[PDB]
Amino acid sequence: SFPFRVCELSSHGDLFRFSSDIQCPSFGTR
Amino acid sequence: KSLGTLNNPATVQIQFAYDSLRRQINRMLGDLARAWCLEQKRQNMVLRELTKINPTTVMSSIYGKAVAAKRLGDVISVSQCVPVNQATVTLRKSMRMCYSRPLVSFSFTKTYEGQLGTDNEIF
Amino acid sequence: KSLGTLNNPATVQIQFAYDSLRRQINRMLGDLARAWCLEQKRQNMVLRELTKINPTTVMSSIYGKAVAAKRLGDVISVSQCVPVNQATV
Amino acid sequence: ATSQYYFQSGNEIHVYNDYHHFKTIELDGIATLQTFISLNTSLIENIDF
Repeated sequence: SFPFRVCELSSHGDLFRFSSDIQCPSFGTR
Repeated sequence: KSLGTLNNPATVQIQFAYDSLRRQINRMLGDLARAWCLEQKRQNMVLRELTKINPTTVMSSIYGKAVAAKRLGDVISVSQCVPVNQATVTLRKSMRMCYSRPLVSFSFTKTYEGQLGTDNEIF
Repeated sequence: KSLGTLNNPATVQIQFAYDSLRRQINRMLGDLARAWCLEQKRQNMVLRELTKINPTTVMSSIYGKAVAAKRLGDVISVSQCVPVNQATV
Repeated sequence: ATSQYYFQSGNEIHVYNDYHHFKTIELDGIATLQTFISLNTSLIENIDF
């Protein structure tokens, strides 16, 4: 499940940004 | 010529029962979907707010796997988590971080000494 | 001998209507239960995270009754709450 | 020392390094994290008896 890890890394890597406005899905028809 | 009427006056009423019950269930599903949409919108804010305190735990739960992160600005950068093998653990029985987390050492991978973290993660 | 057929061609179609509607509702309930499971898993993390700031308020809401707590380590210890009477303020 | 900050303002992202800016990227230039645990219920079908 949760293995021991000694990464402790804060260098350059993949970036991700939080969304600001979630679009609501729709399914109406007919 | 003539049209072949069948003496089954029950087919039309069975269709109404199915059609009537279908219309109401589909309306309930639409009402429930709208409520879930608003709740998920609020939960997004509560997740962003908590990320400013302990980014590692919040990011790990979102991904579902152990990762590492560091918020050096408004955009959070995710690093990769390198694991280690259970080969050497040290548990000193004295604390003298203000001696809060225990001074521990490990080996294999690399070897070093440090303070035990949280969720079976070592510095 | 013979089998006693009844001239009721509607019983079979009524059974299909009930059976068809039963199959779809039970599938919707399963889909909804899975979504609620994931939400509750996330809410567990948000509760543990907030306990590190104000343990007393978080613990009281979870229990539903006024209690006292103090986080002296990774395991939270719950003490008992002794009340007082409105006699002097 | 090294200081990667890259704030965001309006419909624009300004990237700063070592207390200095050198690039500008649109919002779509960076992937967006999503947390939308959602139902997948399906409306019940239509049947002609």
